[PDB]
Amino acid sequence: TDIMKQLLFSAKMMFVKAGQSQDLALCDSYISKVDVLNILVAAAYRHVPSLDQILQPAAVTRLRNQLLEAEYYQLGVEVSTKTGLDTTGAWHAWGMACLKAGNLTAAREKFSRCLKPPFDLNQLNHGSRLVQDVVEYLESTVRPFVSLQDDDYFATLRELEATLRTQSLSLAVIPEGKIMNNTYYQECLFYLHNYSTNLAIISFYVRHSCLREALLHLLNKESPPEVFIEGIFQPSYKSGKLHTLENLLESIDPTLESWGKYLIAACQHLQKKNYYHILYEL
Amino acid sequence: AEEVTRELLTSSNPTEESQTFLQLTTLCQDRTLVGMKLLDKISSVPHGELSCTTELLILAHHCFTLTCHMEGIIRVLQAAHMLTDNHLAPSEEYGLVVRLLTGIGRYNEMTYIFDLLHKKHYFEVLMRKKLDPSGTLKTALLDYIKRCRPGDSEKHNMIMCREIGENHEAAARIQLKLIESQPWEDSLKDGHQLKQLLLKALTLMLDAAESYAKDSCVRQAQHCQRLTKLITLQIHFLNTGQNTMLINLGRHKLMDCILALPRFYQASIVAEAYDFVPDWAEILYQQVILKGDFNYLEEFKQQRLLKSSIFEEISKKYKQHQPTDMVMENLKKLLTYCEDVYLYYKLAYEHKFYEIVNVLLKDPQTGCCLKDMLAG
Repeated sequence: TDIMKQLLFSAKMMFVKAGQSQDLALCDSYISKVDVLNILVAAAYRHVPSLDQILQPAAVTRLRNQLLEAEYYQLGVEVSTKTGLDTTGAWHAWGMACLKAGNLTAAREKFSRCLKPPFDLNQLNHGSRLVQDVVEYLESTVRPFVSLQDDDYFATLRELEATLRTQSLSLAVIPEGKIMNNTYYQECLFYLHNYSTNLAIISFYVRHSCLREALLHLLNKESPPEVFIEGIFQPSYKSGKLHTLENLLESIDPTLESWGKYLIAACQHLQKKNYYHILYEL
Repeated sequence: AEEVTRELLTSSNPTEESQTFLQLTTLCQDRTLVGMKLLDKISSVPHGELSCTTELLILAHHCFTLTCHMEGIIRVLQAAHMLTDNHLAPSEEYGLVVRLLTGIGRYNEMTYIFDLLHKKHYFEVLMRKKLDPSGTLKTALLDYIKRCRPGDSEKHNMIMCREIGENHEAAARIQLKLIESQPWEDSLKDGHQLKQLLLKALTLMLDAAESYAKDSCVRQAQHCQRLTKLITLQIHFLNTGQNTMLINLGRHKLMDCILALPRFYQASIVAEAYDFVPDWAEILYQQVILKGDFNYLEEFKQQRLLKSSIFEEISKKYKQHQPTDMVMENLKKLLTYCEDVYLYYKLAYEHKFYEIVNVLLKDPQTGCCLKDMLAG
């Protein structure tokens, strides 16, 4: 590749006198290709492309996917970045890959360098859709307060069979607030704080049945009266276990002092929709 | 060339005198003629001239490489092999030879001493510190561990952890497939052999995941861990006697393996190992829907989460078979702690189920909003 670079240099040398600007642009691009050839050569992969196979763009993204299949996250990432081939998606892919393993600190450290959150604090959507997928990919496998720590190894096949018998005791014993209180929940909420908002922090604790700290943050994050309108009444139109809900609404301010419009806008959503019969009790 | 020889004869840190050397060659106009002159003067080595001549020979590559006259480098490589054999082999200067090998430049082509270093007790001595200022010496050591001397992982650790992970995974897969090569009825007799083989395969898979971790192969370590978990389930099966097993299961046999231990906390292993997706509605038609074992559902719940959409859909799977009067309460076994308003409101009308209808839509605070849930 050294001689290749030198020969290309001579090609530029003969090109300079030519005066053809387009020829010079083509030569510069070819120089880019040779450089990329060297860059790949820094990796020594299973297969490598022809220059004509490099003389085409599509093969760039082709390698972008291929190296992703080659698990060379750092090396392929660097190569693509040098190429002008962005790989934030590859960063998220590495995030999910370590999620399948648990290099969570290192994964978080690498992902913060590629964090793409939604700046708008009112993000009632995926914001960073990468966060939207990652929240599920993480919370689907919660490690609750089972008696087994993450350092139990020599558990014999009998211990494993007893674990099979007692598996349901890991998370069923995890309480309503423990869904929020988990160090696993700590990590999930930390990632959220990295690149997510409360609009989904409510639902994440909702599917795991974490409510009190959810309301505490909702006030702390100032859940909009429209937020406490939709995410309450529409869920209420879908749940109606609001015996706890009106109580918590009063728990914000029993004297109707600090708890003004949060359920008032929900009542807008209901009575504006002519739903009033239980709005009497509300 | 004469001045270089004179300075070397007078001399008759190692990284420090490199500049003293080079700045002399800098005096030249075009270095190729200087390289020719230095190569010619190299024959002027004095009687027993070894230490200075080492640097002298070393300079030859530093000259010929930057301009790349291939034939010159070829004769240079011949010269290097000659220095190794004619003199260095009788000289036994281990340190000088090591420095020269470091300065090989084409150390990619060092087969003349590659096995010698291991034979010269340099294999563990290859772990010398401060000898990799650019880190390439350790990389070449890894390359040698891969190619020249494969098998002794001790010198490997002293010096690709992904290669070790792949080898351990291959050994574990071979051990797993050796049992499957014979019929289940024939292999059931040797239960202790099955337990021992399962233990060995589990150890191999754990080593594969660990070497993938030393390789940072997070997903690969996870795959090795899943293989190890399946091997451990088979180990309990061959040790605790669970002839109803799940290991090495195909997609068709995945359902049977789930049938081996139907409860969710007992049936998760087959799905995890073989990446099988159970028919959540159709399979759930047999977990609680017809049996009431919402305890198996609770095993799933502490294990995973089922959506409300799946909740309203499981009615279809329940109706897809003969739903006994028991099957009603069977499906509803977990329905007490629920909250879902709209889907359950539709489903109750779908079957006139006054049970849950009276359960929920009766409370005035709740039965005043059941209208919005169902008719609203």
